[PDB]
Amino acid sequence: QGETHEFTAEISQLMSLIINTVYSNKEIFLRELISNASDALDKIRYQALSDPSQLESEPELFIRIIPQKDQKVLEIRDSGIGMTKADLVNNLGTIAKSGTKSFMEALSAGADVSMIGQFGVGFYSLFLVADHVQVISKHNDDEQYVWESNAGGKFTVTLDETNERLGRGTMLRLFLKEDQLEYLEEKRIKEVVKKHSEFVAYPIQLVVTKEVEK
Ligand SMILES: Nc1ncnc2c1ncn2[C@@H]1O[C@H](COP(=O)(O)OP(=O)(O)O)[C@@H](O)[C@H]1O
Ligand SMILES: [Mg+2]
Ligand SMILES: [Mg+2]
Repeated sequence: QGETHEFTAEISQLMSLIINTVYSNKEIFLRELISNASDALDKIRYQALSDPSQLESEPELFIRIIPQKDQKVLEIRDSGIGMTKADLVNNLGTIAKSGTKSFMEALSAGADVSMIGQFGVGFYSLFLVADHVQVISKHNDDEQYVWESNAGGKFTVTLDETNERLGRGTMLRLFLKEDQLEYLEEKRIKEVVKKHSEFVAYPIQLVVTKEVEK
């Protein structure tokens, strides 16, 4: 119900750095988000090894990429463990993350932005290509929620009464920058996935919309 939270100073600082950088290899955002999806799938698989009923909320383990061309949105969905409301608030903005200042110091020293994941803040690489993001998430322990950020110093968390039910897992909705619309294209997405996400334990599904003609 429109709960507003403030990003910690260090994350606000990181977001500003990333959204404005002219780094040349922006495509690594997709590697980082697929890695987060894979990690979340690892966690529900771990739980399911001891308690198989944890999968009943969504029996299939998958990563799914859904371009929304008309909206200029790229969706990245997983059926991983998901995040409760408290997880969203805690894990995506309010708690000091170990590595945030270290990564910013590495950047000042010449580090390549692709190293962002090694510092535990790979999620924020999405701001290389998007200026607005929604994170829709459903954990077995909670209702479905939407976390939302406009790249500023605040984010919101709201009970989800407007998006498709996930069953279980997380969907990132990336509102792409106007010069980054190549990541809506089937050919481009395939290229980036095959280059940077060759070794993933779960199927990576690409949803493509084609007209029926002739
Ligand atoms: N798809 C997802 N499903 C579940 N949790 C996620 C997802 N993406 C991000 N998270 C949460 O956000 C945190 C921050 O992610 P990130 O900045 O990439 O750092 P790291 O992956 O190194 O923890 C993760 O540790 C996790 O708790
Ligand atoms: Mg990560
Ligand atoms: Mg549970």
